[PDB]
Amino acid sequence: KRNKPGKATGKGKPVGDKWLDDAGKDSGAPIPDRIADKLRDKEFKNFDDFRKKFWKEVAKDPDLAKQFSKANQRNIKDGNAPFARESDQVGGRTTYELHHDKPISQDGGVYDMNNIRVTTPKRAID
Amino acid sequence: ELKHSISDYTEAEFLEFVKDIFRLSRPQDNDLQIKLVLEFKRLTEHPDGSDLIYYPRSDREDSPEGIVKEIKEWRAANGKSGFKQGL
Repeated sequence: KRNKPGKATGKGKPVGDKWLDDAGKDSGAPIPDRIADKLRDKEFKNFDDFRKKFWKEVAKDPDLAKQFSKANQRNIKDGNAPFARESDQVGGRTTYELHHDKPISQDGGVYDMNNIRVTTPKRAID
Repeated sequence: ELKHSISDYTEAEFLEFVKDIFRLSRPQDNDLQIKLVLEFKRLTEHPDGSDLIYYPRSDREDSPEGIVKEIKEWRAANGKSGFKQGL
């Protein structure tokens, strides 16, 4: 589960200036490969801890951070998931979310960055 | 002596309110953040709602100052009640 500590693994995908845009389309967007490089063999307390550090790494990477408004840059600098556009929101769910692609089979599969997608709330459903 | 509509705010007061939103960016503040965003949407009644903050139009300043100016100009031009004037 999300609540058990473990180690992040995998490579992610190359990504460009339209990364965040893709998060709002079918299957969302991949973990960027350059962020995976920073998270790859680190130990996490839980998935929540992973998410927080993910967003913080997005903030430190100028070509991702530039994709967000100033208020959202503040969010991600603090490890808080950024606010989605009103059209991408689903009632209570206002922020970009992280979701797993494949059923979790093995120990530490919660932190396989090959199988995590960043999505709008609207695209989480699938 | 509580504020319920946007006419109860001076401009500087509503500006500070918007700055508060920008500053509530810590995960520990999510609940207050969403509540102030809701109240912002209710007070402004602007049709972009939260997008004024988080997905601003590109040809004005991406700041709480630019948000207040767009809200003032919008409410003006749709004959809606404005900010409490001066103080």
